[PDB]
Amino acid sequence: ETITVPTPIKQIFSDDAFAETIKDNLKKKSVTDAVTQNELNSIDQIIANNSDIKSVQGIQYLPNVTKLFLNGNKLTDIKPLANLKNLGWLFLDENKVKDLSSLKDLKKLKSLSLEHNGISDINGLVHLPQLESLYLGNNKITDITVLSRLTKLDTLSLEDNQISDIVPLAGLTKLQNLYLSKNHISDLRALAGLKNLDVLELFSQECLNKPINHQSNLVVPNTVKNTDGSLVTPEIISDDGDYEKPNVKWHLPEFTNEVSFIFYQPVTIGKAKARFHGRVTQPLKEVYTVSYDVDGTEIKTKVEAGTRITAPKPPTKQGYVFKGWYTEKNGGHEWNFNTDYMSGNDFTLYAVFKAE
Repeated sequence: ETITVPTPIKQIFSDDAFAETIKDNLKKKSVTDAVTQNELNSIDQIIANNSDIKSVQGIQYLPNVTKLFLNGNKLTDIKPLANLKNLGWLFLDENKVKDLSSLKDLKKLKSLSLEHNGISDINGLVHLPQLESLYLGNNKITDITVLSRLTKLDTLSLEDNQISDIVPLAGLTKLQNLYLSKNHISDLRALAGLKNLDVLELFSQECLNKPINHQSNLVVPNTVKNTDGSLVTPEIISDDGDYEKPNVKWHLPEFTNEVSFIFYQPVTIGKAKARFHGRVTQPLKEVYTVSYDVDGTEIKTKVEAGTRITAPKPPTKQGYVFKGWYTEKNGGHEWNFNTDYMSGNDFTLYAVFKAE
């Protein structure tokens, strides 16, 4: 990771776009110009955003680089950064850097920006407990458990991800600037202790409940909670629904496959004011009953409309053989459970037996 003779820039920096970056940084005339290690040692900062860089191979020869601005390139591989011991600021927004293993030994890193990288797994950040600012907006993150270790952060952006569980933030009392808009957050209790906040964003949450069956009268708990656990009164409820704390209530005489409610709450945490607002969506399943009649009385099964019915364990009667389930007692046709999926209405099937 050192040169000992004068060496052309392009021999070290194999990506032509990055070779041009170094040429301009060192005020050389051509990427073929020879440089010395003394010259490489003089590089403290590289600004090369939107520079069409695919690889930073060769950066390993720059031991003193402290600030690297590489937003809006084509990077996928940060292995060349792994031994840049003095790196303090690293900006990689709008790349395709998903593998974070090579950050492990960057123990002087203070600011890290990885927005718009398609990242889901941030567990590699466990190795950077000294971080002071971290920008992860516009990714695919759901699990922020690792952030409970980042107790030096004063600035954290997680906006535009898929986070519902913010409990890992609860002990991060150094936080001053926290961006959480456009996630799946319904419960602010985790934030109650963040008394040093100056800036807080909680806009535009989208929360999805697990599906339940449609019924004529539905009662769904309001799960939207303020920092003290008090429930946020809905701002508007779909489908003529009503609020009766602690529940949202609907009368749904016709099937519909979802209902929802919107919430809005001005929030104060620490010194920060924010507007916590969003939607809770409740998917509804269309479910009907198959009645299985055996000699004039029935067992019953609920099945979602349009889906496959699994036949019941068949009835047994000594001296008879079960034949099948028919749409009439003494007529109709035999139901085929492999091919005839659930009807959009309740119906009865009749057990038919035959002689041994």
